[PDB]
Amino acid sequence: MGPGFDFAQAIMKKNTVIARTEKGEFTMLGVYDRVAVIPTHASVGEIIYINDVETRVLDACALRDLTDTNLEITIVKLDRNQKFRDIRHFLPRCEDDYNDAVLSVHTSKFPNMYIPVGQVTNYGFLNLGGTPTHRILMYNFPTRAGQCGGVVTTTGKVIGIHVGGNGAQGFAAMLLHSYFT
Ligand SMILES: O=C(O)c1ccsc1
Repeated sequence: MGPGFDFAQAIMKKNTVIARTEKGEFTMLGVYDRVAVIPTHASVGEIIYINDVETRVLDACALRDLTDTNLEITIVKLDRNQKFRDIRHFLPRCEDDYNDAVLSVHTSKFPNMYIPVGQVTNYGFLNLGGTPTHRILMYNFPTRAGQCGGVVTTTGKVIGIHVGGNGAQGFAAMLLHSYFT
């Protein structure tokens, strides 16, 4: 509809795949080369399905901060015959708050879905499904099961991936440039 949705659509059409684990179907953001991200609660194993194709996982790392606190981001290197467009230059360098964000989801359940979530707060600490979690972003949108892994963008920045909600608010894990140097 406008320049928020334009940037969101470019990221979705080139830099997302559908990932399936034993824990469900997720939006998965490709960042550069064969490196992608997914919520840690997807429980990535040795094999994952990518767009319904059996794919070996070359490496997987569940990120934690230097206090040994969950960040809810798993970085995955996929045994795929093609690289992602490099979008590292759209990642923020620091923790921040944002205006006018879009949450974009692409799965079998929610194809080509874009949600204007509005203002995004640096919320910080969240007890997410019982697990203490840091670097959480919050938006005041009533997000639903099936949105996990959804990409949060502003015009020109890829800022986070959706990891949960409480029925009134949605929560994303921050993406930072330093995760992918
Ligand atoms: O390839 C691209 O840059 C693209 C795809 C959809 S909108 C922009």
